[PDB]
This record gives sequence, structure tokens and C-alpha cells, in this order.
Amino acid sequence: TTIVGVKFNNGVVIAADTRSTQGPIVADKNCAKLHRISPKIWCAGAGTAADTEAVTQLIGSNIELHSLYTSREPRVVSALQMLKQHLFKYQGHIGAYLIVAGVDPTGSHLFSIHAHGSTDVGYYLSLGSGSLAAMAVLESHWKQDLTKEEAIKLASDAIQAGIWNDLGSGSNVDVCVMEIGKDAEYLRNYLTPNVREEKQKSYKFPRGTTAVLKESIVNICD
Amino acid sequence: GTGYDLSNSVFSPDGRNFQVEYAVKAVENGTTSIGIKCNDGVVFAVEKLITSKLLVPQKNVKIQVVDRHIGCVYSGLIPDGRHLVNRGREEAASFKKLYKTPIPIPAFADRLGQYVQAHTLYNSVRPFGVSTIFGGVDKNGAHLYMLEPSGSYWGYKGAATGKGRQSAKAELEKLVDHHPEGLSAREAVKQAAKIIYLAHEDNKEKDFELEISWCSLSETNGLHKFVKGDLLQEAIDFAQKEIN
Amino acid sequence: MTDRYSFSLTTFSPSGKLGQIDYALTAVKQGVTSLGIKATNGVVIATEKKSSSPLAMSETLSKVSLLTPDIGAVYSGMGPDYRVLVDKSRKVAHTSYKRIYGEYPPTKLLVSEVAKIMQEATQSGGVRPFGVSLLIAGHDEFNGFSLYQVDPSGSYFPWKATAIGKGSVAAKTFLEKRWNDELELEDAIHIALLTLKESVEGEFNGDTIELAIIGDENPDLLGYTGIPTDKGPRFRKLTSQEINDRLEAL
Amino acid sequence: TSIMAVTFKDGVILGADSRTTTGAYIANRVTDKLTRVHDKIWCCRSGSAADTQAIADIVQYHLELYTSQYGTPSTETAASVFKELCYENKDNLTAGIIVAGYDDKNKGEVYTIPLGGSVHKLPYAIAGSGSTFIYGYCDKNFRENMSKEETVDFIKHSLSQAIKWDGSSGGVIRMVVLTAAGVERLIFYPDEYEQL
Amino acid sequence: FRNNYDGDTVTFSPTGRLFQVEYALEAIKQGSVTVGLRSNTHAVLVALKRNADELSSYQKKIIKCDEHMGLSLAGLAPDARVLSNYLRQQCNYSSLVFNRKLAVERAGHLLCDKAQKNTQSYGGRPYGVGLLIIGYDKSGAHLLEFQPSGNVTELYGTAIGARSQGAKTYLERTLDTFIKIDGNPDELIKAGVEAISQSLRDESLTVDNLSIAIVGKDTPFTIYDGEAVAKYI
Amino acid sequence: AGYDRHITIFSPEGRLYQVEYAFKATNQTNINSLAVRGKDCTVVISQKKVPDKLLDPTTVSYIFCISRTIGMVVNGPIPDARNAALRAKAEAAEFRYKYGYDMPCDVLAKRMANLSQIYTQRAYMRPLGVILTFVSVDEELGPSIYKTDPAGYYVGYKATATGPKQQEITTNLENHFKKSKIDHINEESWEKVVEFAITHMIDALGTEFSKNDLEVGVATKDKFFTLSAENIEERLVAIAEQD
Amino acid sequence: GSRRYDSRTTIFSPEGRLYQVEYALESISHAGTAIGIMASDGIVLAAERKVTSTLLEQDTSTEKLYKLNDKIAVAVAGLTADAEILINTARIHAQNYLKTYNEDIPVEILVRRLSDIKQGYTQHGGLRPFGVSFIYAGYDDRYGYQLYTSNPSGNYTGWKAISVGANTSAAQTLLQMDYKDDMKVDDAIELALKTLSKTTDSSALTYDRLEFATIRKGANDGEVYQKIFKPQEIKDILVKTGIT
Amino acid sequence: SDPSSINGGIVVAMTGKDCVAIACDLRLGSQSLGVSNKFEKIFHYGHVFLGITGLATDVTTLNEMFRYKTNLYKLKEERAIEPETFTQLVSSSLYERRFGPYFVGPVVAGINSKSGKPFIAGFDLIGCIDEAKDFIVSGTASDQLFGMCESLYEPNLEPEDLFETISQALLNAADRDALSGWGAVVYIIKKDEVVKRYLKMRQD
Amino acid sequence: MDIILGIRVQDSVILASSKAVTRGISVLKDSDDKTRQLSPHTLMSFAGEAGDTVQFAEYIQANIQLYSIREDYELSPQAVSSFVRQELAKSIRSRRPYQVNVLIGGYDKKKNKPELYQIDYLGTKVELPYGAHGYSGFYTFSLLDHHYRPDMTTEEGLDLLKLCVQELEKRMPMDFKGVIVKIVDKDGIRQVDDFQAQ
Repeated sequence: TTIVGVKFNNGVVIAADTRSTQGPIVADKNCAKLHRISPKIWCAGAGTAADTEAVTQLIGSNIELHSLYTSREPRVVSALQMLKQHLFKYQGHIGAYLIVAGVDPTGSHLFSIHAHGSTDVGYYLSLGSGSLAAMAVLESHWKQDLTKEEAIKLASDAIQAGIWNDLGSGSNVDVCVMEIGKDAEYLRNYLTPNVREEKQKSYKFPRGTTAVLKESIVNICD
Repeated sequence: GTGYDLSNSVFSPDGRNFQVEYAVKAVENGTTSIGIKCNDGVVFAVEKLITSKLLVPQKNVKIQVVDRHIGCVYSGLIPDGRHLVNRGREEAASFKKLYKTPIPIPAFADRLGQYVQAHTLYNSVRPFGVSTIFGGVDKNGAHLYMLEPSGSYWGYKGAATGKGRQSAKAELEKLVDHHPEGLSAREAVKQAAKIIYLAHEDNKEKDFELEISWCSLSETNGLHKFVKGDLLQEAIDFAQKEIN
Repeated sequence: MTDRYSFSLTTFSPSGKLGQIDYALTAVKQGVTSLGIKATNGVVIATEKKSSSPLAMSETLSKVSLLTPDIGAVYSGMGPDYRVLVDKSRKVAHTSYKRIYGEYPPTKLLVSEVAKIMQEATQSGGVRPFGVSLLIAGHDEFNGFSLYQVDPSGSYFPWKATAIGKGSVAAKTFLEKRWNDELELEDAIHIALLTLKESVEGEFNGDTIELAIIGDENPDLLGYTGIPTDKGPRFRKLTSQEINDRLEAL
Repeated sequence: TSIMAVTFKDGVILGADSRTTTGAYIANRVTDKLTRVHDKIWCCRSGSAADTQAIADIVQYHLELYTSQYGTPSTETAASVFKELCYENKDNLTAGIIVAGYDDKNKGEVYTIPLGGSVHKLPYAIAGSGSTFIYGYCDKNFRENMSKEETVDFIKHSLSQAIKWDGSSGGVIRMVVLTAAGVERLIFYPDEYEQL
Repeated sequence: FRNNYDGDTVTFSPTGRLFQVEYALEAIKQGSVTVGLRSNTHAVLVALKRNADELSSYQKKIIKCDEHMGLSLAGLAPDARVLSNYLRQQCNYSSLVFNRKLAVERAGHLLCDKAQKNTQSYGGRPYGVGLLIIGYDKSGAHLLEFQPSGNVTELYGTAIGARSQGAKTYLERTLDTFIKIDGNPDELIKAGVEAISQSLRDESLTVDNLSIAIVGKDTPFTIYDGEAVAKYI
Repeated sequence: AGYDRHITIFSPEGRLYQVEYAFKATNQTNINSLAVRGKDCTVVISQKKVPDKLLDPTTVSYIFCISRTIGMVVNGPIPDARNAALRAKAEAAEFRYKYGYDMPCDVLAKRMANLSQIYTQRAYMRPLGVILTFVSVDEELGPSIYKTDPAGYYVGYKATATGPKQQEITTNLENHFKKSKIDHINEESWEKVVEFAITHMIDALGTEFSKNDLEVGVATKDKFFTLSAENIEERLVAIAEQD
Repeated sequence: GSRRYDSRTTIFSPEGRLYQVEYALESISHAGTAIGIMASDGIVLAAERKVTSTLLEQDTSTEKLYKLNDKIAVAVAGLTADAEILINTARIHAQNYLKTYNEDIPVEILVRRLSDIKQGYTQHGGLRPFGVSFIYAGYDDRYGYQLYTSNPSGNYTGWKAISVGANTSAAQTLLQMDYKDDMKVDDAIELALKTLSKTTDSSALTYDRLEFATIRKGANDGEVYQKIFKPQEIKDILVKTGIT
Repeated sequence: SDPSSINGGIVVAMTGKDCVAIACDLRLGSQSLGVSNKFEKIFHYGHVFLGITGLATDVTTLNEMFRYKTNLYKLKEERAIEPETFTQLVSSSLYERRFGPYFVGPVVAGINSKSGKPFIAGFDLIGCIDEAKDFIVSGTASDQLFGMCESLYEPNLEPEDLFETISQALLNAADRDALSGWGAVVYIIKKDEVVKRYLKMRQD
Repeated sequence: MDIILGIRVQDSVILASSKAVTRGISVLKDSDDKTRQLSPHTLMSFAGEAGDTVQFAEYIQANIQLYSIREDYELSPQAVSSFVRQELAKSIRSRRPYQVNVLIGGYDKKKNKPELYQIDYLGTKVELPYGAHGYSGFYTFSLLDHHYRPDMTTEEGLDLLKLCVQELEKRMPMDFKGVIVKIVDKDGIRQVDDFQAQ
């Protein structure tokens, strides 16, 4: 897993790879690691995939209820505080490592959360197995006061470093841009540099190859 | 209709809680007690009605200490006053456990205030039949308070409740007018004795015992102590001189 | 301390009448008139903003509330009782449905959940029934557009068009004459403004009238772009200007 | 981790490095270990990042509730709340917290709270993994009632040596100054303190 | 008037009275007379026992709490059993945890607080018994009068129960005499026997009728019944 | 049947008398209060009455500091006032801890009104005989006035008034905002907004005030504070040099 | 305390009757009439809608006829909201049995369980009883077609034909007059509609005021099928019988 | 020791042209010992099909649980459960037992009745949604199935052609697994009809 | 573990259970009946943990008999086996699980067909023509896979179990002291007292 977060002049951008693995075997070649807390606050998950999905939806549900109760747009610090206090209570047993980013009435924000409940704040962050490959690129090309397009290029290059160099990462790049005065644009499969080449042979079987013992029609209608 | 006075938390048509006002009648029936704020501390004093010669003198102590710096005195149902002081002692210990510093008097006043007010919110509990005069010395000067059965409390230059509260307040008002610069700890103890002896005229059919306590910064190092021995007798003689 | 009211406060009278329900319904009758009309391509719910003071801002008090992005609610009766029900209705949509099925509840089931809460306020110990009737308008994929009325008893009925409050009897009669099964959303809003005018005594404008619709999806109100299946909320509260534009063609 | 707080003539200054590590990898090189719990009461954090953040957030909650009812709390009061959480939950916490705050009457005060959950009032306190290497330097160079200029230099020289020898410490030297004038944020970069 | 405010203890009257507490106090006046008195060295309890029939036994009035403390009852016996059992536990707690004999003054405070909790909450009733606690601690001999209201008073001498005013007037008159009876237990008993006889009206005090208890400087709390009180008749 | 006026159950008319009698308890203190919004501030004015000479003037207060930003003035008995004060302070502290930001004025008002609704519905908890006026300068909404009552009702105000002589102050403020046409008091400094609030308190009530007769609470950006007797005295000299 | 306001819902009358149960049964006698008829080849459920409007959406309306199981259904008389509480618990109970034994719950066991819950509110709790009278129509492999009824007391009985709600005395007399043991469903459909039309308090029995359901075992299937009639289907069968 | 390797068995799902297919082996065992050749792992609730691998006691329990929940769903919603919605129901039900999970590998397969869209989904033991457009595999021969499906599968296969693909992927994967086999069954799901076919395979 | 065998023939279910109870070093009993009658036409055999084995069996017996009194009806062998499975499924995730393996041998009076169910301690139910628990199957299954027919008579089924027991008495190291054999058919449950030398 490779997930990154980059701050630019008028917002924040997050990016991720699309490889899900069960040990050394790839389960999903195109999974969504960019989750949504609220319309303008997005989350990137690493570690236990079931834990990252559920903790995002639980806090996201509570954020929606809070937003409707307060009659205000969701804040990143609110989603951050609710995530860290939930993860701390379970003492790291919920294996959710998240990069949370978004825009709100107070501005743009970028945070990273660990499973035990610790939080870090920065302009560029990376988590997962391909974190070191991503951070290497981030430490080399990052500058202060980045433009929108520069931030997309920097985040995408960091994810690519995870794809090529880390075995726990591969396939495609998913990007989500969050600007101060605009709607958040979620770019599913922003880059697809790992398209499977055409097979050397078609393995379509002639009809009647498999031996059948018994055949029946299943009743669906009650 | 009628029956608004039968249950506690019930509002009457004119927006009153009669069960609380009925608890005030129990306080008015009780013994007169006072409190005097001086220039660096507070002085508490209470009447002790001698019902019979069989009562052992200087034994049935009415004035109670909370923590090490707060003194409490009350009028009305004595057992109800003890229940409030027991809660006050629990609340003071809880404050010292968490915040290290001994509980401030305004802080302590609210803790008793919220607890007494809580007993006016339900029909399963009875309102307190006591008005408690309390105070002491904390971080910034001395404080004197008087707490009512409703939960209402204020800061006081001089407090009075019980049987002879009218005579006590009238004598306390004279002290505020004559001493704008501030009365001293020595003078306040002597004066506290005078106030009760004059307030005893409302219950002059029975004999009484005098009980004074004080908490002064220069005299008792900001700790609550009972007035004993020569200083107590000096107060009695001062009151017996001006009664005639 | 400790709640000693463990017994029912609503009981059956000799005649069979449940007193507290009847008296709660009486409180609804005293309340300001609110109405709902269902069209072919949408549902409209409207009410009068009865301001207690001209110094008070009517914008801060919303009589029409969003429950889900596809479901809205309006009331007649006790304001405070409505506000807490909306809080409970919003929460039950997540706890009993969205955190289970990953999607928002259909109108009929959310109505059933609100009705359950109001039913419990009739049977449970130490409580009184809610002094409100609710009009819930919403949309879901498999049922389409629907309008429901929830009473203090906890009973609910589906409606083509209805009204509750002060002049509910007069408003229902007016709705019966003007409603047809071929009405468009814009037509339904037109009847809504006509029916509400008979109830409103004072000023009749976009600042004194609160109106919301359940219609087409709003991609501009979603807040994000990317997911094709996410097309935006169907609930939309009409602004003061949007109401005033339709009042000129009255 | 290299954290310290030193009382002086005008108040108290808190100092910290910016390195948090997961094994041998620096997960964050710009960490702020100087956490505010009240206007003029701050803390230095060492040990578990998740524990110290959770404690400081609860203390900030308690001191906010204290101020609403009783007014501005003392440094001793803030140190007592920190201790109460550290001592009672000692089996589940790994936290070494230095508590330092400014008072108008008490001037500057430093309270150190080690792993066990005890309180120690000191003129100055050093904590963290990097503090072990500067026990000799700090004991020989510390003086009471130093000026602001001297105290900044004392912490700057101490933490620079702590960063030099300890692998767990590094990054930038952060400082928070607590006086009657207010709160002052100070930062010192590797290009400066490494060549001291 | 009275009928509307005496339904339960939680209710106050317009004058500020608690009628349920007042009715509990009335149970003491209906109960048999018991006398308590002390000097500087010893404390004495004298109690008049009551029987239902001439075929019934005389119900006990004095209960031992500890080796240095005890009390006499007037009113409901089961309520006296509950309060004495609590006082037995409080004396036991102080001796086990602090290795300290419980002060008689502090014992009165504990009985005050337990009786108070029955007067402020709904569903509860006041205790229907009056208690006369005697004891010898680090400050000497003590005598305390317990009332269901919660009011506990330290006294030289006192009497509670039916016709108890006669005994109370005697002790108030003999105050200067029985206070100086030091180092002589038998004479302090005789002062209490003469006190309780001032309350007699129905019958004279007999062998299986009288109950006497004493605690002092070098005397643990012991109860005398039957043959042991024959020399005081 | 006749106990419908004793507990919070519906009367045959559909009314709740216990709630109605709790409204009557708010005027027991005989104290009037008003709230106004400035350009970037919010001011509360409350009458200060000290009948007994034995009272400490500094302790007699109906204005409370809930948080750093939010202030609250109460109309009603002080035992219930401090009950609502302590709860609001506890709710304010919890909100900041749970959600990472300071609780807004309207949210606290909604929270306190929700609690007041519970006492209106549930039988064992009696309604508090107090009206609470919350004031602050919100980071999103700006100057804010939100008022809660025993019924559980709450709404935002351009300017509000509470007390026995509420209608006199209400109509006085109404006539000004009809004349000025704007919803706030057009003034830069808070000092002159306090001066406005005192002047209109005098004009409506028909009574002159001294430094000890008034109690002022000022809400600014990131701070709420109450003025001392000498601060009010300075404000009273300024209005005297105009009439 | 709260004793003053307690109506005492679970106490006997001097006659030996349960006040709240009797008063709840009085509430049912005002609700719309629901009739169930058991035939040799199926069961018929018919119910009259109480209080109807022209703008009432009948197509999405359900107030009297509810589906508990694939084989069991109920007719409701009384409070609709109180019924849905019991209907929900019955649905859970039916599924609990299916999860436990891998078999569909026999009708009587479901009826007894619901009736026991009704009885609970009659003996303990201090809460008001459910103002609901059910008609249970179901099928199992043991007894075949079954018809039960339960009231607020918690008592249930088996029937060949039964009516709940308003005008039950008149309805039961009409059913007893025309019922025979060898009835067909088509004949039972007619009887149910004829009995309602004669007992209706309104002018005429129309389709918009009715709810209709049949439980039949299909001859060309071999399995029991439930059929809740649509507004158009009620309109058709109303003309066929001779009511139009 | 491993609860997912005591009983054995495999489930595979595949998408095609306006159709989906789901297949499983029939083996139930206790370690090395073969117990049953009739233990079907595919269940259906309306038109939505669910295949469960792993510990057999949990397979039976969850089947009874999801039958319990879909029946209540149908009574409340007045409609049959949908593949997309049922996938979320499985996910939330599995995560409910996060720290005491069912040792299973659930597989959802079916076609949406409204849109006509073919849908398959996969889950781990704690309820992570694996939504792939191609194929979903689960069981003790998951590695063997992954290799078969990645090679044989091609997009937009006809119901008759997809049957040949899924059957050969299941059979050759089961023959390389000791804990899988003992008969096989394939479901061919269409908008209107579902065909169930039992396959002839090795019995060792 | 103890020997628990089951076989379903044409008209009956035959259960064979070992008589030995071994604790540590000694065989304490050689005539133990490791079966309980749940209902007139349903029988359950059991083996496993010392205490759990009988406690669970009597618990199930009490519940089925309670149902039979309440409904005045006998549950089908399928309904009983499903009830047993759920109890063992609930037990496996409790504080201390029932370590009991059971065989349900019942005759459905409604279907007029014999039925045999196999459930282990985990709660794994399977309907089988023949079943065994523990190591019993390792020696017996090959003989059952060879000779078994669905149309076998009760006499034929007894001969096959005899062959199964003879294999167990030859190859298995433990002495299980023979078996108690019981027949479950339309007439009820009877015991074959003559299996020692049949």
C-alpha cells in the first residue's frame, strides 16, 4: 500500500495505489483506497482494509449527523479528533493507518493517523508499505507554495515510486483534489501505467467440454 | 385548583415551589446563627438552647469544619445540616485530590449550591430544612456565604438566619455603616458574641450557650479554629456588659 | 433522584379514548398550517414561518428539515417536540439502516421508525406523547415519490395531498378540487402557494413562507465530483427569491 | 526524544526536538512536542505519541472546565491533573511529561512526571532518550535566575548535544517562552545548532 | 390540615414540620421507660422491661454494641436491632482497620446520619425507636440520647419512654449528686434505680422486670438481669 | 384528572401548565435584560439590584462566562440559573474535547433547548424556571444572540429583551431597527455599542442608572468578558455628555 | 412521590375485571370491522378502512392487513401503531423458530407468543395494554388452514369464522347464519363482503374503503400462496359478488 | 490449528455478457478424513446468490443468519434484496463480530433486477468488500483458483461459454487441492432463469 | 475417543455405541449406555469430554420433552438435529464449550423415512447414510463405502455393523468393550440385546 498527501497554495491533494493483497497474492488489482468522510473531506487507508473502511464510514456517519446538528460544514479537525479517540480506545487493535485531508470554512488541512491514535501534521505525508519509496520522492521534489497542477504531479510521482519499487503496491493511481472555494474532484484511475498485455492464446473452451451429471432449473419466484 | 404544595418539584400557578418555602419555615423555627466577615478572615457564631441542666456544656458542637479552612454553621433541622456538610467534605476532598490546592470558598459555595438545588428538582427528594452560613480564607482574601433551601446563595459582609434573624441583621447593618474600612478579627469575635445575646431576646424563655469559631489569616494562619478558653470568656463578658 | 414514573401516563378512559393522544392532537390543531402535495416528478412540502418577534431572525428557525438527502420533513404543533424528533430521525436513518445496508432508508421505513418513537411516547413510563403531526416527503429508487403523515399516536398514512394545523379542514377541501394524477412539480408548487394563502393572515412572501421540494437530483449541491452513481441530493429548500418569483405568477 | 524545561528570572522556557521514530525510520522530522494545555501552561512530551497526545487533550479539557468555574489554574494544579491520569493508568501508559507554566505570583515552575506517575518540582528538568547524554552538561552549566538570552543558549547547547549523540532525537529545536509579556515561539535549524 | 402532609416522610407541612418523623417519636412515648445516667468514671443504663402476658417473657431493652459501648431501646425493637447492628459494625470497623476504640461522640454522629437518610427520600420511613447510648472512651464516660429525627444530644442524665418526665425531673434535681459518684458502681446503679422508680405507675419493679447495664473505667459493658438485679430491688 | 396542572402532561386544551408556570418564575427576580449586536461585537445589559446592605455586590451576578467565547445572561432565580450555567460550561468543554473546535453559540443554545424539551416531556425532571440568553462572536456567523426558554424553544435575534418589562424594551428596539433599516448597531468600537444599549435601556424603562445599577457583558472576537463597576462608570460619563 | 399520578393499569376491579383491558376492548369496538373466514381450500381476510379521504393514497396504504410470514397473516382492529410493535416482534419470533428448527413456525405457537406478550402488560409493568385485536390466518402441515383471534387481555381462541372491531355482535350473527363446513374460498369471499356491507356504518361499501387478502394452496403448484388484493382487484371482486 | 483449513472447500464467481456464474465443490471433511460429498456451499435468497467457504459450522450459521435477515427485509421493504445491498449487509454483519469473527470467505453473485447489471463481490473473515468486475475466488485452493481464472477468463462471455470457463477453473484447481473436490456444482444466473448443473470430476 | 457408529437402512436407523468408560489408567465401566432417547422416534448417541458428554445429552433431552408436552406433538428428526446444531454452535464461542460429538438417529413419521444426522462439537451438521465420530470412521468407512445399499434390511445393516466392529476390534489399539446396538424405526426405539455373539 502507498498513500500520500500533498498541500498546495489553495488546498490539499491525496493519492493512492490500487493493489490489495492477501499475503503474497494480489486479491484486487483495482480497489478504491480513497474513502469519503464527507463531501469535502477525504481519507486514504493503509493496513487492515476492513478496519480502514469501517472506521471511515463510522466517523463519516457521525460527521454527517454532527453537520446536520450544528448546521455547519464538516471540519477536518472534527473528523481527526473522532478518529484518534476511537483508535486510542481500542489500543491499536483496529489496524487503521489513515491520511485524512480536506477543506472547510477554516481552510485546508492535512493529517496522518496511526492505529494507536497518534496524529501528525505536515505539508507532505506518506503511509503504507511503499511509504519510504514515496517519501524519498517527496523529500526530493517538494517546495513551498506549490500550484494545483504541481501538487498533482508530485503526489502521483510519489505513488508511482510505490508501484514500481514496493511489492506491496502496484497497478493504478487514484487522486483526489480538494480546493478551498471549489468542489472536491475525485479522479478514479488518474493514471493506468499497468495495463495487462494481450494473451498469447484464447482459452475459450468448445461447448460440451465439461462433463455434466445432473441438470435442473432453480426457482427464484416465491 | 389546589394541591400544588403537596409535591416538591411541582410549580404553583404563580411560579413558586411551596415545598421549598415550607422548608424555610423549618429554618425560621430553628436556632439563630450568624457570620461576620472581617479584614482578613471570617467569624462564625451560633446560639445553643439549653433545654435542661442535664446537657453537658461545651460538648454538643454545632459548628462544623470542612477541609481545614472552611467553617460551616446552620439553622433549622440539624441532621439536614450534617448531611450537607458530609457532602461538602466529600466535595472538598474530590477537589483536593484532582487539583492539589484546597478548594476556594466561591468554588465550595457552588458545590453546596448545586447539591441543594438538585433537591428541588424531584418529587422523590425533600428540600433541605437548613440555611447554612459558611466561609473561610483562600488564595485571594476571605469570603462569607449564606445558602438557602432553594439552593440560592450570595456573598455576604454579614449573614444571619434562624429565630432572631431580624435583630441580628439590624445589628450587622450597623457594623457595616460604622466600619467602612473593615472590622478586625479580634473585634469580630467580641461582636459576634454581642449579636447573639441581643438576638436571644427572641427566645429569652430558655437559657443558652455561646459557641464561636473563626478563620483568620493573621490570627489562625488561614485555618478554621474554635474560640476556646480566655478568648471565649472575653467575648461573653463583652456581650454581658453591653446587654445592660 | 431516580425516575419513579415507571408507569404509563397515557391510559384508556371508560369510553375507550386515549386522553393524552387526543389532547396532543388538539395541540396540533392549534399549530400553524403545513401542507404537502405529491406530483408525478416530485413532492412539495410548505408551511408558514410564524415569527414570535420581528426582532427575531426567521432564517435561524427552520420548520422544514432535511432527514436524508432524499427525504424532508415538516410539522404542525409544538416546535421543540419537532426539533428533537428530527435529531432522532436523522440518527435512526444511520444507526438502523445506513450502517447496515450502506444506503439511505426508503421513505416508508424511515416514517415507520419515527412512528415507532412516537408510539413509545404513548406506552412507556413517565413520558407524554409528542404534540406534533409530521409530514414526511421523500424519494427512493423502488417506490418513487411518496408523502406520509405521522400522528402523535404513532399512526401513519400515505397521501397524494394533505394539510395539517389550523385551517387543515379548509385546506384539504381546496386540495381535493385542484389535485390530479397528472400534475407536474411546478404545478404542485403553484397549488401549494394558493392553498397556503388562505391560511396566512399577514404578509405573504419568501421571508414568511418556508418551502422545500423532493424532486430531481442536484449535482451542484453534492459537494464533490468523480463517482458516477452519486448524482446529488433530491431534497432542495427553496430560497426567498425562488418563492417570490412564483408569487408574481399567482 | 529530547525534551527540557528551564525556569529563569522572567519565567520559564520549554525546549524540544522534532523527531519521532518508528524503529529506525523517522516518520516525522518536524514534530511539535511542546503542547499547550492552558494559555500560559505548556507541556513537553516523551514516550508513546498516542498516549501523550491523549493525556494532554484530557488535561486541556479539565483545565478549560476549571477556568470556566474557578478562573486561571496554577501550574501545580495542571501538574496534578497530569499526574492523576499518569499514576492511575500506569499499567496502560508510557508517558514522560514535563509540565511548565507561568504564574504572576509563582513566576516560573517546572514539574517532571516520569513513567511511574510521580511529581517532582525542579528548577529545571530533562527527559526523553536523549536526555541521558546531557545529565553531566546540564548539571555543570545550569544557574538559577538566568536571563532570557542565557536560558535560550543553555537549552540550545543542551539539546544540540542531546541530538548529536541520540539517534531517536533530531530535526529542529523548538522553544516556547513563558513570561509576563506573553507566549513566544522559537525555532532553531540544524545549520545553527550542529556547529555549536 | 394534618391529613394532607402526613402521607410520607418526604413531604413538608406548611409550618415546616415533618409529621412522619413526629409519629415515629410518638412510638417512643408509647414504649416502656428507660433511664440513662453517668458520672466521671462510670455510665449506667436502667431499663424497665415490658411483657405481653403473665405467661410471656419480658422483652429485652439493652443491647451490647462493643466492649466499651452499649445502648437501651424505647419503641420498635426491630428498628433498635438494625441501628445497634450498624453501631456494632462501626465499632468493629474502627477496631479492625484503625486498631481504635470508637468514640461515643462519633458513634452518635453515625447514628444521626443513618436516621437522616430515612427522612429525606421517598419510600422510606423514620426509625420508630429512641436509643440511650452509654460508653467509656479516651475522654471518659458518656451518655447520648438518640432521636428518630436524627438529633443526638450528649447528657449527664436522661430518660425516654412512657412517664419518662418523672425520671427526667429527678435527674435534673439530683444532678450535683450522681455526677460525683466516682469509683463506686453500686451507688450509681442505686441512683438510676431511684430514677426509674419515679416513672412507675402501673406496678413495682421486680426480679425479672428490671434490666441494668454498666460500663466504666475498669469495667467492660455488662448486662445484669434477673438474680443479678435483685440486690437493687 | 386534576393533576394535569401538576405534572408535564397535556391538558384537555393541549397545553402544558407546568411549562407555563415555569415561564412565570422567570420574572421572580424583577430584573430586565437586553442584548444587541455591533459590527464585530455583542453586548448584554442586565439590571443589577442589591436590596440588602449585608450583601457583597461583587457576588450578585446573573451574567456567566460559559467559555472563552460564549457568555450567558439569565432571567430567573439564581439556583436554577447556576444549574444552567454549570451544565452549559460542561457541555462547552465536552464539545471542544470531542469535536476539536469551540462550540458555537447557536449549537449550545440548541443543546440547552433540547435538555429543556426533555423536562417538558419526561415527568420526573422539572423545567428550569429560567430564560437563557447566549451571546458571542461566532467565527462563521459573526455576532450572535440566541435565547432559550422553559418550553425548549430557541431562535436567533438581531436584538432581544427579557424580564417583567420586556415589551417596553422590545418595542423600543423595534422602532430603531425600522428607522436604521439594518439588523445590527453600526459602530466600530464595542464601547459605543455598550453606550447605545444603556441609552435605550434608559429610554424604554424611564429610569436613570448608576455604576452599581447595571451589569455589562461584552463579547468580542475570541473573547467574552464582563465589565467592572468603574468600566460602566466610564461608559455612563460618555452618555451624560450627550443628553 | 409518583404514587399520586399512578392510574394502576394492572389491578382487578371489585367485580374481578381488568379496567384497562375492558376499556381497551371498548376502543376496539370503534375501529374498522375485520372479518376472517376459514374454508376447506383456503382462508379469506376482509377489513373495512376507518376514516378515508379522496386524496388518501390507497395503493401504498396498509393499516389493517399485515404479512407476518409466507404462510401467516393478520387482520388488525384498534391502534395501528400498537399493532406494528406486536407485528414486528411476531416477525422476529417466526424467523427465530425458522433459524432454530429449519421449519416454518406452526400458527398456534406464533399466536400464543404474541398473546403472552399482551398478557405481560396486563399483570406487570404498570404500563397500558396494547389496544389491538388480531385475526390470525395461517397454514402449517399439522392443522392445515387455521383462524385465530387475540385481544388486549392476551386470550386467544380458534375459529371457523370470526369478526373483530365495530359491530361484531351483528357480524357474528350474519356469519353463523350463512356458514357451512364444506365452504369454498369463492363462497367465503362473497360471505365476507356481504357481512361487511350489511354492518357498514357508512353509506355504501366501496373499493377504496376495503382491504382484502386470500391464503390459498395453488392446485397447479402444491404450495400455499398469499394474495393481498390490489385496489383494482378489490374493485373487480366487489362487482362480481353483486355489490358494485 | 487454522479454522479455515479444517473442513476445506472452494467457491468461485465470474461475470459474463448479461449473466453471472457461481460454482463450488461438494466436499466436507475433517482434516485428512473425508466426511461428506453433498455439502453445498452456494445458497440463494431471492435472486441473490451467496457462496461461503471456511469453517463449516459458520457456513451453516451465516446461511441461517442471512435467510433470517433477508426474510425480514422482504417483509419491511415489500421487495427482494439486491446484490449491491446484500453485499453491504454481509460486510456489516461480519464486522459486527470483529474481535470474534466467523472464519469464512463469503462470495456474493447476482444480477440487479432493475438495471440488469451483473454483480459479484468478495469478503475476508472480518468483512472487507472485494468488488472486482472479472472474478472472485475463495477457499483452500484460492491460489490454484487465482491462477486458473487469470489465464482462462475473458470479458463478455455468453452463458454457455462462461459455464465452460468457470467449470474448468473450479475442477483443475480442486484437483491440485487435498481439501477440495468430491463433486462440484455450477449455477448460471440470468435475468429470467437460473440453471444448476452438477459436474463429473475425480472422487479422490 | 469412544466408538460412535450410525447407519440408515431402508426402514430404520441403527446406532452402535461403545460400552467402555476409561479414566486415566483403568476401565471403570464396561456396560455404559452412551445414548439418550429425545422422543419416542428419535435417539441420540454421544462421545467426548468426560463431564460435558452426559450434561449436554440430558439438556437436549429435557428441551425436546418440554416441546413435546407444550405442543402435544413430536418434532421431526430434521427439526431436532437443527436444534442440537444451534446449541453446539452457541457453545463453541462461549466461555467453556461443550466438547460433545453426537449422532441423531430418528424416524420421521410424516415422511415414513429413516434419517441419520452427524453433528460434531463445532456444530457441523450433515445428513448421512452412515456416520462415525473421532477415529471410528478411519477403520469403518471403507467397509461402509463397499457394502452399503439404500434398500438394505435391518438384518443386513446389523451384519455390516458386525463387520465394522470386527475391524475395530482387530486394528484399533483401544479396547472399547463391545457395543450397545439400538434400532430406530416406525414402532419406536428398541435395543438389540444379542450382539455380543450375533
